[PDB]
Formats: sequence, C-alpha cells, structure tokens
Amino acid sequence: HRTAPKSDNVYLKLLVKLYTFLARRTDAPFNKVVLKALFLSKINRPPVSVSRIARALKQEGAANKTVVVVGTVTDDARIFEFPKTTVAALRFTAGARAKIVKAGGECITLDQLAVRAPKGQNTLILRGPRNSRE
Amino acid sequence: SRPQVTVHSLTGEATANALPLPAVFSAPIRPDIVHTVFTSVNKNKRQAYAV
Amino acid sequence: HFRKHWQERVKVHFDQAGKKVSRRNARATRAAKIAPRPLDLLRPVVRAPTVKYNRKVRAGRGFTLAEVKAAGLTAAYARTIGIAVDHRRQNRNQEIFDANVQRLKEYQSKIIVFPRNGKAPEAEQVLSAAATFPIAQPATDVEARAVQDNGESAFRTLRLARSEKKFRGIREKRAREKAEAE
Amino acid sequence: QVWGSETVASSKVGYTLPSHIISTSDVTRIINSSEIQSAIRPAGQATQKRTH
Amino acid sequence: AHFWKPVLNLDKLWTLIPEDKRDQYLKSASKETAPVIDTLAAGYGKILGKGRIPNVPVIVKARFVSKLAEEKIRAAGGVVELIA
Amino acid sequence: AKQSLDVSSDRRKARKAYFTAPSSQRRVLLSAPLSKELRAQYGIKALPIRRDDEVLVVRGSKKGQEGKISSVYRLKFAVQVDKVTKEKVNGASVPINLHPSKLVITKLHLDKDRKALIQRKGGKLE
RNA sequence: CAACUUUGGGGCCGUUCCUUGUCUAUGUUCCUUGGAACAGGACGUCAUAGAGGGUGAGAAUCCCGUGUGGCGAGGAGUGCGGUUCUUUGUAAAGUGCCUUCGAAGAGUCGAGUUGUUUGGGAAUGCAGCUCUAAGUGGGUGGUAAAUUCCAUCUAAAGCUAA
RNA sequence: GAAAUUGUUGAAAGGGAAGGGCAUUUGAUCAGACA
RNA sequence: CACGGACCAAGGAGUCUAACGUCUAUGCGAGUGUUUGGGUGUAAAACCCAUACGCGUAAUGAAAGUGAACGUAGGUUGGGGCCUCGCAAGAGGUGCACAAUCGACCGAUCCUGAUGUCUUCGGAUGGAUUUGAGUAAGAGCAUAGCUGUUGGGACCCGAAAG
RNA sequence: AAGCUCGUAUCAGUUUUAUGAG
Repeated sequence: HRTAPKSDNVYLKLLVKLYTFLARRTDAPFNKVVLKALFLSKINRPPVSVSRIARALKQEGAANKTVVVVGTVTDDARIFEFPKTTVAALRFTAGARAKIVKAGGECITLDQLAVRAPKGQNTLILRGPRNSRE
Repeated sequence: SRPQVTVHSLTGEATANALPLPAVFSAPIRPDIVHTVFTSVNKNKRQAYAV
Repeated sequence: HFRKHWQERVKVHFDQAGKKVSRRNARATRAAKIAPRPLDLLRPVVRAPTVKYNRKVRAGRGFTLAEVKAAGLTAAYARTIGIAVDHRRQNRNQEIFDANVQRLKEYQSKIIVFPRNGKAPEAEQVLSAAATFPIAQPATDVEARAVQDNGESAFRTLRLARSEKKFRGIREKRAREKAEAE
Repeated sequence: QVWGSETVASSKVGYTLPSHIISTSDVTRIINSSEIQSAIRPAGQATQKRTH
Repeated sequence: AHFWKPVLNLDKLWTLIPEDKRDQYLKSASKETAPVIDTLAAGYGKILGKGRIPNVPVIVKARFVSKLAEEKIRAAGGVVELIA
Repeated sequence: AKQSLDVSSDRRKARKAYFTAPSSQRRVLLSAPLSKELRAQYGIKALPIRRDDEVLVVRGSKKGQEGKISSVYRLKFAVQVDKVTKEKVNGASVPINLHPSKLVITKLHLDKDRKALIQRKGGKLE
C-alpha cells in the first residue's frame, strides 16, 4: 500500500495534506477514495470525458449531484447540449472549462468542494476507462 | 478587482498615479517545473568536448 | 542498421546556428548590393499534382510565355523587371491563366522602373515581394447555400461507375460481337 | 498584452495562461473556515500521556 | 499517393466550423441557407458513419461516402456533393 | 564590455601576445604616466619612455627616489634609472629593473618627433 | 504591310569592400599590515569604457587594450551616386497582321548473350562481343508477352554562379 | 617536497615467530569544568 | 597442494549513442510536437512564428473493396462511492471503473437473392458451433529520469589468423 | 513491485468426524 505520493507538484501535495486530515477526522468513505485516487499515477488517473459526465448525470436523481473527478477533464464534440451543474476536478482543459460555463454550470476546484461538501454529500465519483490503454 | 500597484519615478516618490496588476502574477508557482526546465535549458549553451 | 562502420561518417549539425547568421548576412549583403530591388522574383500560383495535394496551390517556378503575352509584354523584359519564366510549362486551365495574369497586372501596377539613363530617385526598398503578393488559396464556395436533392443517394453513383469501368471492355465486346453478326 | 488575461485572449497563437488547481495556496485558512469545522468530530491531544 | 483516404466519422463534423458559426447554424433548420463543409480542404477524403447527429439539414462536400452516412445526412435534410 | 569579433578575452592568448611581442610593441607597453604638473603643462596623461628622461618613483621599496634613465631593457620589460642601484657584496653595483607603470616623469628629453607626438595626442606644450 | 519605342563608350571624384596606421575618459589622495599594495577601512571619480593582460599578491580609476566615434595612407573594383568629354545612328533590337518553310546530332538509340551492379523482383544501369535501324519518327510509363490507344518528352554535342 | 625505504637521538619490548580482538595494570601523553 | 600476490604513490575497468518497450513526474489534453527553416537578438543562448509533415482519433480482409447506435450506446449478475429510511444494525434506489455472461453493430467466409435492369449488371432481406487485439459518449502526443532489449569496440585487457 | 477486488479474508507441509482408492 501507499502512504504518500511520488509527485512534487506542490499544490497536489497540499491537497493531500488536506484530505489526509479529513480522512483522519471525519471518516466518511468519500475522502479515502479521493485520497487513494490522488496518490496514483497518470495512467491510473485517466481522463474523464464530459460526455461520460452527462451519461452518468442521466442517472435517476442525478441532476444536481456535484460530480467529482480526481483526474483531468476533456471536452467532447460528440454531443451538443449539456446540463448546468457544478463539477469539481483537478485539471479542467480549456475546451471544457469553456463548454461548462457555456451551458451555465461552474467548473470548481477541489478545495472549494471540500468547503461545500466535505463529507461526500450530494456527490458522485467517476474513474475513466483504463482498457482503452494498450 | 486587480487590486492596485503604485509607481515611482527616476528620483523616486510614491506618485499619485497607480495601476492594476495584469492578472499574470496570480499564476501559480511550480518550482518542479522550473527545475526540470532550467536543467534542460542551461545545457543548450554548450559546446562539444571530445578527445 | 549499424553493422557497417558508420562511426567515421557522422554529420552533426552544430553549425545550424552559424549557418543561419551567415545566411542572414548573405541575404542582407545581396540586398544591399541589389539595393532597390526586392531580393526575390515574382513567382506564380500553381495547383499541385498527386490528388492528395491537388486542393492546395504552390508557388511554382515561372509564369508562362503565354500568360506574359496576355499581359502584353515579353519574357525578355520580364526577367529584367523582376519576373520569372518557365517555358516547358503549359497552361491548360483558365482560372489559373487568369490568376497568374492578375498577379502580373498587380505587379506592373505596383512597381516603378527606372530609366537606363538614370537620375536615380529615392526608392526606399522592400526586402521581399512574396509578402506583398502572397500566394492565395482561392474560394470554392461561400459558407451558406440552399439544399437541393436528386434522389440518387450519392453512393449508387460511385458504385455503378465502378461497375461500368470494370466491365467496359466486356460490354464493348458484347456490342462488337453482336455488331459484326452477318 | 503579451501574456494574456481573461479579457485579452493571449496575444499569442492558441495559448492560454495555465490553470490553478486550487483556489489558494493555504490550508490553515481553509480548515479554519467554519462550515468545514462544523463537520469535524474533535481532536485528541497529540501528545499521549504514558500509561504503564 | 493513390492511398490517401483518411476517414472522418460523422461524429466530429462541426469542429470544421471554427467556433462561431457553429451556433448560428445550430439554431437554424435552414434549407435555404445551410452551411457548406469541405472535407477535402480540411484534409479528409472519405466519410464513414459512426456517430449520431442533429437533424439540422447541412451541406457536405466530399468524394467517398458510406450508406449510413448519406442516409443520416438526408435524414437531417442535408446532402452530399460528389466532387472529385 | 567586448562587443566585437576580432579581439580576445583569453589568458592563453594575451600572455603570449605580451611576452612574445616585438620591441615596437613593448615601446608602447612600457608606457608611463606624467606628473600632474606636466599634465597641466602638456595636456596629456601618459607617454612612452626614453633613455634621456628624468623621473621620480612613486611605488615599491624605492619610493621617493628619482633620477635619469641610463637604459631601457625591453627584453625584461624594465627600465634602469641611475642613482637607484644595489651594492653587491663585492663593492660592485647593479642597476634595478622597474616597470614604468610605477614611475612618474618630472622632465623629458623632447625631440621634433616628441613635439609632433604631443600634438598628435592633444598637445598644450607651449 | 504598318507604324511606334529604346540604346553606347571613356576618364574625374565621392561612396561601398579589403589591408591597414593613428587618436579618442576617470585617484595613484589619507590610514593600517606587509619586503612590496593590486589586500582591509575611509573619501572620491569616469562609464555606449567594470571584457582581458601586465606591473614586487584579487587593480575599472598605474599602463596597454576594451567601448564609442573620427582622422588619414595604400589597394581591388564597376557595385551605384554625382561629375565631366565623346554620338553612336541612315547601325542594332522589340513589337502585331498575311504567306512559305521550319534543316533539329549514328557503330549511336534499341534487341540478343556474357560478366558486374542495384532496393529493381520474369531481367534496372554499366562495360565487352554480335546484329544494327526509322523520321506523321524515336525513348519512357518499375510484371511478363502479341496488338491498339493515351500522356509526357526530344536522345546520341556542349558551358555556367549561390 | 607525501609513501615505500634509510639513518641518528629519545622511550619501550624480545627464549623457535610477528601482527589483530575482549578487559585491565605499568609508563608516557591529553581535552573538557569547578566560577 | 589450482591460480595471482615483494613494497609505495599515481593511473586503471558497465560508459556514449541510434531505434524499440515498460514504469513514473510534467505540459497540453481530440488533439499534440517552436528549433529542417523564417524573424528577431545584449548573439552558438533566449524570445516569436507561417505553412506542410509525423503519431493518434477505424478497422478489416489475399486483395478488388467495404466500413461502427434497433435500443435512454442494450440486457442480467457482482460491484467502490453517493442518496433515501432507520439513533443503530440493516433494507431499498442509483449504480463509474473493472470482471463474467448473453445479445446487437461493423469487416471478412458460406447460403438466400428482392425494387430495378444497356440481359447482364446490381445487391434488398435473413441466416453459420466462423473470426478481429474492433464498435459500444474518444485519450493520446511530446520532453526528461530510472532501468531494460538488440546492434554499435560495448564492463576492460588477452587467440593463433586472412 | 504497480494496480483491481475482498477483509475477517479465503485458508493450513496439521489433527478429529465421515468415507473412498490402496
């Protein structure tokens, strides 16, 4: 098992310092999953298509659940209309950071999410596919 | 708001003029990136050396 | 691919940078020698071969004899004036004919040519002419048009064209062998 | 002009400034906010008294 | 040379419209003023059908097309033009 | 600083171009300043040297001393002023090699060429 | 047939290019140590000059040089800018319309066979031997081989910058 | 101006071995603190 | 008792590169890559950049060639996490990824052979224990590091020979 | 070693019950 990360991105280490603390104190199973995802490498943090976000947003009772993606985010031309939700992730590409505000939704950071829904309340996680890998 | 910046002159004094920031200094600081750049960019001003 | 003795023949372009400076210095030298002229000959627009690239155009070698004559001058004066010529090239397309002619007309309008006798006015040269007469890829359609349909479905056309081409010799054989009956 | 802003696009070809991942480089301020601290069962002492 | 036939799925098919008239043609069913698209000028030689697309009638110009592709475009009310 | 392409910034070059330089260049390398009196007189700071010049010393152990040149030994980059000597043990005496960077002239031996030189270098001689 | 248009050759002097020669700032002030100050401290100065070297140890300011500009000297030189003397010229060139012709490289091209060579494969290139042509022709079109078209080109003679 | 190696002086030891390890004695030698 | 070792200093031996591959960090992220080259410069640097090219985004067959949604991009099961109920224990819904299974779609093999038709073309429909590393709301490109594989003298020295 | 799933987890160079082959 891992205990602390390989990277040197200082803000990434800072988020780890935060979410370790919440996983110590607050004990909701959301935070542990966040942290165990954050430690991982770039292959096993594959990106998340905004189209996939919409697919999982068409779930039942899945209209205002703030989606969370520890990985990156990728715009997708393959769909044309998109909802207006609040979406948190590490790295929003510029295309999808344009698209989501174009829909009207907000593209939020992770620390602001920790403010808004610390315990993993009214949220959801996605982990992009990994056997499109070679 | 790009909050403020003050201005001096060639003899120096806090003038009545002032300015905002450019919203570039708000950009991050990634010293890992400076490290892995600088130690790939100081080597371009190199000549050969060979017996 | 090194089973041979490659180690004596290696080229290492350290001198990329130095060649660049020598090259720019040569440019400037030739231009200051050629002081009023633009350092480059006017080169035409041409539409490329090899259907992969046929959409493009390309700044070819030299304009033609016939297009020059359509402008109403001669090659002999052109190569003094700053214009190129190819002769082994032959025009079989009218839009290109017209475009090259248009370039020549623009050039003759856009220059001033000294006498042989002199009095040498102030000229304040330009460094290049490719910039001012840029090669320009043309329009094929404005963005907007109305739809029309023909009911052919645009796949069967290609398919039966293929069929006719591959069976042309045999359909000709059928036609000829029924034609030469009795 | 040169380096871009939210209003001037970049003045470079197909370039944007980078993206923060986080609102702020501090974490003490975050955790000393209130809506987080309401969601925190309290701490220990962080120096355990020796027993036996 | 002969073998330049780099595909384009019907999916992508509006990124060719750079960003801006994308909207202006999206909010339009215009059979009178429909956008023209140049697969060849964007560097694509044959259409293949993968995607699903709005019903907005829009013009397309290309050489090679498949049956589902032309069917979907005619379903939107667009049309193919078999330029060389 | 150096903003040119035909002059050296290298030790291995200039030590050679100092040591193995001709006498015609050592004439210039063995220059000397002038007294501020002569500076006010002639309108010039410095000069080359000559056999027949009077001079005063300003640095070294021999500070305060003065006299006339008897010889200029360019092959050691040195000058020999008389009344500045060291007694050998055997009663004989030796001249003293000095660099003319560490002297100051109070009187010269002018010639036609020297007047022309001072005119060439901003002369205010008379 | 028709009217039109346009030219040359010398010198002189600048300028450019090269070779250069030469000139172009500011402390050697005070104190300590030391054999010696270029070291330490103070007080100062010049700076399109603090690159470098030297001199009795790390010297911008002691020297030579650097920088910045200028001043001349000797050469190549038509590169063009002014000059100056000649006048070609009933020469030469370009220009459209009508007509007639339009000459266009041989032991070479090409074919066989031998050997070599190429990535070149049912035979690319080269050299040798043999046979050896045509002019509404001839080569070439990477799979053989008969036939017919199509496309592009004009060989066996040649020069030349970057 | 190092080392092998060599000499003089000073100290010490020594019966067919020397060198090393644990502890200590004898002799030489030695740093720190008392305020 | 197989070999080397008298003594000391100094030297003295897994590296450098090309092309592939994994793992990781980073930039951008359906895009990606400034550097063959142009411009600019305080000059081998740094800074900017046009247009093309590469890789990837569609595969498959001997190839001619063809070419990815029936469905809320399928169903069933398990599935982290979230939501609801409950003080709780547990129940229910949603159920990403991942895995299994059943299906579908594409490409190919075999069979049928429709509307029509230059009467010999064309390929509508539906089937096979057939198959692809495919499709099924994209994920790679580039650089550096660690080490790997092959070939380069290749951990160093040392073979007679041609 | 890197991931994914479990977590009290399937297990054991082991006995006992039962029953085989030998």
